Amino acid sequence: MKEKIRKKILLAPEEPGVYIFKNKGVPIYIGKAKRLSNRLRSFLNPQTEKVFRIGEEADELETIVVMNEREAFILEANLIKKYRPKYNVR
Ligand SMILES: [Mn+2]
Ligand SMILES: [Mn+2]
Ligand SMILES: [Mn+2]
Ligand SMILES: [Mn+2]
Ligand SMILES: [Mn+2]
Repeated sequence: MKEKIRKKILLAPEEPGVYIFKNKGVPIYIGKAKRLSNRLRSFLNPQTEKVFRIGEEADELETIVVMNEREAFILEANLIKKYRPKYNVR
């Protein structure tokens, strides 16, 4: 994993949000979290081959802090429909 992505993961807040891994400007995986810190730190010790691939292929990580868990649910669904990222199921 790129050093800049590891740093961004370790700085993420204990707040609800949506996250987007990208390569060359294109989303490759979109997810949501009750706490961005907890879900993003799980990418550091990969429990599945899919989690390993997402963290190695990415050259960028974007995070979006939201108002609450209801906003996280609908924003994540809308962005998956818009971008159809390679590692999200269809
Ligand atoms: Mn590494
Ligand atoms: Mn999801
Ligand atoms: Mn496996
Ligand atoms: Mn980055
Ligand atoms: Mn960007």
